[PDB]
Amino acid sequence: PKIHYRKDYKPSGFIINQVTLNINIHDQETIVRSVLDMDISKHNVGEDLVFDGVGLKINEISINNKKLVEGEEYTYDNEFLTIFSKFVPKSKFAFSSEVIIHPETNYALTGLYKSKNIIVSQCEATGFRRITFFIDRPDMMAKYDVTVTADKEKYPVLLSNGDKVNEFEIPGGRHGARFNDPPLKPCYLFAVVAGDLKHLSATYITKYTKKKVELYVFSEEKYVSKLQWALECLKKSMAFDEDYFGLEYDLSRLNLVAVSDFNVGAMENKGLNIFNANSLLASKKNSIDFSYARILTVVGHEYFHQYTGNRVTLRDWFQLTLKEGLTVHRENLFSEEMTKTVTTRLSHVDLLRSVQFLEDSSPLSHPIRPESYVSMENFYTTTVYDKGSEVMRMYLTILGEEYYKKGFDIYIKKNDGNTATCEDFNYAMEQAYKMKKADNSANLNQYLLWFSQSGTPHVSFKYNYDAEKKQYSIHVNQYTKPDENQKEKKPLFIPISVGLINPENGKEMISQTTLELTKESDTFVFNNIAVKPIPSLFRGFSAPVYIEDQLTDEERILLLKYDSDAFVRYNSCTNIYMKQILMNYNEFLKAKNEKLESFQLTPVNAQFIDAIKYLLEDPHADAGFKSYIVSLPQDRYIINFVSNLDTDVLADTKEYIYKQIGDKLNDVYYKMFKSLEAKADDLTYFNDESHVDFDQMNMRTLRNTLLSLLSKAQYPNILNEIIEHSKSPYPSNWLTSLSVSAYFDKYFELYDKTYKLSKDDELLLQEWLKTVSRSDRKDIYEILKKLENEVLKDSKNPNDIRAVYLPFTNNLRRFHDISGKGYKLIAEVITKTDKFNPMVATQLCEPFKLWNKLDTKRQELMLNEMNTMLQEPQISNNLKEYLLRLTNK
Ligand SMILES: Cn1cc(-c2ccc([C@H](NC(=O)OC(C)(C)C)C(=O)NO)cc2)cn1
Ligand SMILES: [Mg+2]
Ligand SMILES: [Mg+2]
Ligand SMILES: [Mg+2]
Ligand SMILES: [Zn+2]
Repeated sequence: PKIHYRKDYKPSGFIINQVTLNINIHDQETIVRSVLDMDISKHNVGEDLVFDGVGLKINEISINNKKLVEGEEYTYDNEFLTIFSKFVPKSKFAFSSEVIIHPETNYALTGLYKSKNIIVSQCEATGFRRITFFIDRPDMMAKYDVTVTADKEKYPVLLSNGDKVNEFEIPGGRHGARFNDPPLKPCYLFAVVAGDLKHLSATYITKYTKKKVELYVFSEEKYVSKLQWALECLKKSMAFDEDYFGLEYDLSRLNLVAVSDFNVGAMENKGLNIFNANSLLASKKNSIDFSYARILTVVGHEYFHQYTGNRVTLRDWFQLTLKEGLTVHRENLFSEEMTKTVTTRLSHVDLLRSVQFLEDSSPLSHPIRPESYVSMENFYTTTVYDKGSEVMRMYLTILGEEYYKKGFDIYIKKNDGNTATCEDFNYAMEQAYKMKKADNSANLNQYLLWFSQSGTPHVSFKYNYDAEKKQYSIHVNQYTKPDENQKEKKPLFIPISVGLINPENGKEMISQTTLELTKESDTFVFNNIAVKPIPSLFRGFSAPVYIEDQLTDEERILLLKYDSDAFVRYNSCTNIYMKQILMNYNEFLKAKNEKLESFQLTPVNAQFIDAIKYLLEDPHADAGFKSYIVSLPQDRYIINFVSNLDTDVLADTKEYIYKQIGDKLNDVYYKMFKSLEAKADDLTYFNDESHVDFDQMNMRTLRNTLLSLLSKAQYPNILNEIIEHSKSPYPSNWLTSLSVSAYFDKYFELYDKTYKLSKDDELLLQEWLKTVSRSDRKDIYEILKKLENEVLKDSKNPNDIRAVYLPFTNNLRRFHDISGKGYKLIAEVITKTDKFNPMVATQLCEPFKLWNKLDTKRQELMLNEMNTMLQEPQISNNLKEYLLRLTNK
């Protein structure tokens, strides 16, 4: 297993100037002819000419039209094509080849493959070598001239990068199209699509140069009515890059294409973005509400890549976060501006501190710029993407909007033609930092540690107030736990956005202030502080850290009620919950360990319950925020704070706390569930696909959250509400009616009803599958086997497999059944899946990521299944590398 190291970067001894492709698609084979116009680079030392080429069937290879012969002048081992140095020309030469590939049996969805009746490619990161021979790495920039031919009736629509410059008929009912794309690009941005595609279409006129851009969004004919929101999102994305960043689109046309089989959300191929159908297609009649933010995010994300990834490119894959962290950051800014809801930022923080913090304290922990890799497919992590985005976001926090924009423009204008590194970005930001602080002596060299140092920093606080001198102090400490990447962790540059709240009237006591913590500890003093404040810390979640606020629950309640920052309010609530959870967990644990016949539990703080009631009953308060405060912290957030977590005890803890709050607030919950109905389920714009109301969707989120709480509590006659809910036109509602009915005898009735409503829309059915999968059912194992037999069967669609199994793995009580049968079941699915799609198999390993955090029995049960998986003779490199790292081998 070959390991690549970041320090080892060296430019190729070769240059590829021009790629000329002929891709001839037939029913049981695809013929790929390729001419590579090549040169010798200044780094050449007479080495062999080695191409990447995986799974290719060689018909012929040539140099300067001279056929090469195997054994004599080259060798091929299904991974690398080696041409011996003695036969490699010393100046400009032409390499050509003709290979056969088979998209129709390519179930790994990398390279060229068939998704239903669409031929489609995926080349990032190392998929282009599955189509034809290449020096498959992102610093090999080339021009592309691409011809695609296929049966006209099956594949009337032909797409590749660049301009279509010819369309022609071919004897035998075939046709071809030629695409020339003169600007240089890396091969991972190559793409091709062939199929019977239907489209929606628009023309966008850019803001400053008034260029006309044709916008096309494509799908299979059956779902062409689900394309409208996507097109609106694209328009919105283009406008935002123009308005915030002053950046216009540079090409004549942009195509978005949906396919049913895709490993991830989407891909930014130049002028030809290709999407998982679940991240491009929606209609109000057969999509749940989440689809609308999801499409907005993914369309936005792939668009913003056009600058941050496509015009400014990567030197090498270790720079991945430079395009991914930065593009997520740009999409985050976009989505916050489009949704105008505070829950947008809250949801990203919620995801970071659950999923990414878990990864960062796991054996898989890595910095956002790793030092090494084996399988590129394992590089695309929540650390690289989401912590990466928080690192990119901190620059904006430190600089402010004006200087951030100056810095970002410096970066783009300087690197627009070229490859870049994380250092280049920091450099540009630093120029802004110098200008802001007004001395060319200022620097951000310490900031680079955010790229190289792994692990989550912990930031803790102590406070002092002198009533007489009106002087307030915030003493701050930072610490990162040592791990395998650094034995000695260094202090980071941590920006701490803060406010000081007067507890007497709830007013701000100081202007907007960002503390720059650059040492292991510092003391920040404020004068003329009239009364003892309550500190509002890390507003907006201004750094990706564990916040230890050392506030009392009384102070936290006051913040939750009166602070101006959504995140600090939400975090104060989170912290109140965590204190309660840790306390009750230990009480339950001791009773279990000591086998107590009787014992006490600490009740939920009554003033906290009162504050929840106050906020819920405030007609001016935000509905999305409300749904957060009545929900306990995610299980994967909690587990960061507990050693040897017994999942049963945590489940009992959660139950107790939920029942405590419900015994006080259920009438309030019910009252609101009823009063929110009119606005939440307003059908006025149900048949307008361009009308999306994020506040209204948050109102539904709150209703469905309250209905869940009321159903679990068996609130009097709530089943009537559930039945009526099942008749709602909104899938978010009638699928919720299914899951909350889990606690009633009408479950399988609503199961059948909702299945009937879902079965004829591919994506909707997948949402139905998720809903069944996450149903709080005691017979959930039996239910899953029914899904397997009647619906999922032997589907190789990653959407189908992920829908059936992943939501179930978040069933705390059942997935973690002490028999280990949950672990056994998923490991079976991973091994099964690994046979045809290693990337998705590794995705299905997600629940195992916390294995060494659980109680000793469950650790052992998970380790046994991982070792069993590792012993499979046919295990992919992808899965083996992942499980080896995860199990500390
Ligand atoms: C075979 N292979 C595919 C990949 C890969 C992984 C992630 C994406 C990411 N896809 C994705 O939908 O990301 C969102 C949800 C928008 C943040 C990506 O960066 N798209 O631009 C794109 C491609 C690596 N190897
Ligand atoms: Mg405009
Ligand atoms: Mg070591
Ligand atoms: Mg299907
Ligand atoms: Zn991306």
